[PDB]
Amino acid sequence: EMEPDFYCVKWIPWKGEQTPIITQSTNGPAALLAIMNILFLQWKVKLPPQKEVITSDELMAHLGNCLLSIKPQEKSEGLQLNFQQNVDDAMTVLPKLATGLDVNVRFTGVSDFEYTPECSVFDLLGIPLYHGWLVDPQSPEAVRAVGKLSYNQLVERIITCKHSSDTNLVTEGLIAEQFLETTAAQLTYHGLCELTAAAKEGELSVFFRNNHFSTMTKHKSHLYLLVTDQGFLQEEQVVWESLHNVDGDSCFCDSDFHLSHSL
Amino acid sequence: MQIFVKTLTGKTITLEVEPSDTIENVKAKIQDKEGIPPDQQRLIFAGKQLEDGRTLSDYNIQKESTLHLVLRLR
Amino acid sequence: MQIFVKTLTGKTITLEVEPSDTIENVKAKIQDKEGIPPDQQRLIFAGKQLEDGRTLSDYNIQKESTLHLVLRLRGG
Ligand SMILES: [Cl-]
Ligand SMILES: [Cl-]
Ligand code: NA
Ligand code: NA
Ligand code: NA
Ligand code: NA
Repeated sequence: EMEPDFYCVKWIPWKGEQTPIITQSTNGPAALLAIMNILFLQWKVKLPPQKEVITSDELMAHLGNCLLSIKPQEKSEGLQLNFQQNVDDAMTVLPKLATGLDVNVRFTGVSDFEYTPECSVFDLLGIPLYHGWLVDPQSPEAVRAVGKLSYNQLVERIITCKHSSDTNLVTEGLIAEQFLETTAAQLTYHGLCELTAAAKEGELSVFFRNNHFSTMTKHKSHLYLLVTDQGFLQEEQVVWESLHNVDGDSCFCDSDFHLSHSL
Repeated sequence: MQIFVKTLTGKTITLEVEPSDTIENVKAKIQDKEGIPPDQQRLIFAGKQLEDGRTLSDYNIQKESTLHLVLRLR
Repeated sequence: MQIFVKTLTGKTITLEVEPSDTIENVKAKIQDKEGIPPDQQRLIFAGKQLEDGRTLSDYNIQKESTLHLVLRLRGG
């Protein structure tokens, strides 16, 4: 609970069954929890009924087992060297799930990230990884200044532009800079719209927004994020948080996506 | 700038803050408007807890954002 | 030797170092003053990311030079 290695387990009535989800007390394990909550919700990993507390070690061990059990799609005895490599490098980044997982978003599409071992953890498990940090087409300057650049590339580009003699580059630097300031919470309306259309009905996925990872789903054409903060541990009726705006003004719902209340 | 703080009862608290304000400051402002002691307050934005010692700016909390107020673990 | 580290927010960090110091050392100093983990730090100077195993001297970083600190996107 208070200890970093420990986490409070919340039991919820999910599709006819008492099902566990893991709550978060401190910043750092969001990625681990986002993945494990999917596995728990899918009933792929199962916990003793009325288990209350769970450790990083445990979560890691369950996750390790799941990853190493994945089979290649080609299912061919020959080759498959590329698959084993993926598995190895995913197992190497695994500890980072508990302490803070790095991602490098592309502002072009909801699924666009620089492909890294971090991303491969999600791929192997067949879990989509999404963001909504998309440059709006309506703004031509941002689309050209940002272009196909990743977050990592864009910040260096800004530094260069800041130092450049070429007044066109200076100008581009300032537009890119402006884009990062106004979209600092890492979700744009365009991105939210694009994500709502792209996500699949009933599918569980991981959503990276504002230096956080959430378990996301789509139900009746509407995006929802699993409520994990331990502040809501005792609130059985607060399971899913609606995702229909960028300013955080959400509606809470129960396990079955019905609006809840505490009054 | 203005932010909003929604409780679970449905009540909305309006606050005047600056990006440079710490989470502590914000909790103090909530203690000026409501009866609630800072140490009983736990603030969340976009599903993540806001830790004391960080600023609104640290969490990229811009004007007219909605935060969620719940009760503290410790 | 004294150097400066500018963030994108505009804030500047002063550091006390030696040409022989590794980039890893400098990142450790940045952790001591800001609490940013070394592995989340990317230091930029004269258009290139600074690699951990090289020294300030290797990059020709002399006194009162300004480095730029950018953070990796880490979701906690
Ligand atoms: Cl237990
Ligand atoms: Cl669909
Ligand atoms: Na927007
Ligand atoms: Na699914
Ligand atoms: Na509500
Ligand atoms: Na400068």
